[PDB]
Amino acid sequence: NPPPPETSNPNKPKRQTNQLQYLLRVVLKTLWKHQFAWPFQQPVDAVKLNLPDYYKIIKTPMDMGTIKKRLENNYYWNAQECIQDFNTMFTNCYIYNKPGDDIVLMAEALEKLFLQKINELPT
Ligand SMILES: COc1ccc2c3c1Oc1ccc(OCc4ccccn4)cc1C=C3N(C)C2=O
Repeated sequence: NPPPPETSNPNKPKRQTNQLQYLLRVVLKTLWKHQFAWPFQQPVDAVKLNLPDYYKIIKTPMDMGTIKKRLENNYYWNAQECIQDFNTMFTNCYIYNKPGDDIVLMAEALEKLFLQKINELPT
């Protein structure tokens, strides 16, 4: 396994916005409870999961556990930066797998819910 993505970075400027607070309190914490959230709650453990090719294919890994800790640490400058991490997590799943795979069906459902929730953000 590679090191998991950073959740803090002292030379990166931090910020807290109403939209970033909403991304943690509403968007992430609601998605987290979905029946299909479990594969996305932690970095992929390629040793545990017997996926020795995972990080040969996926070069920008991302997961909701990382995103959660980034939000908690005020790691992001703005909501768009956090949204990009969700999108990277979903696209990684489509890249590493195949259409119709169980894990892909899960990501597709979570992505739809994610889009529903970010359609309207606080001002
Ligand atoms: C062949 O299996 C796959 C195949 C592809 C993918 C994955 C697979 O498997 C997982 C198994 C477990 C797991 O986590 C187990 C767990 C997590 C939380 C609570 C309880 N149990 C996460 C994943 C995440 C995956 N992602 C992102 C994939 O693209």
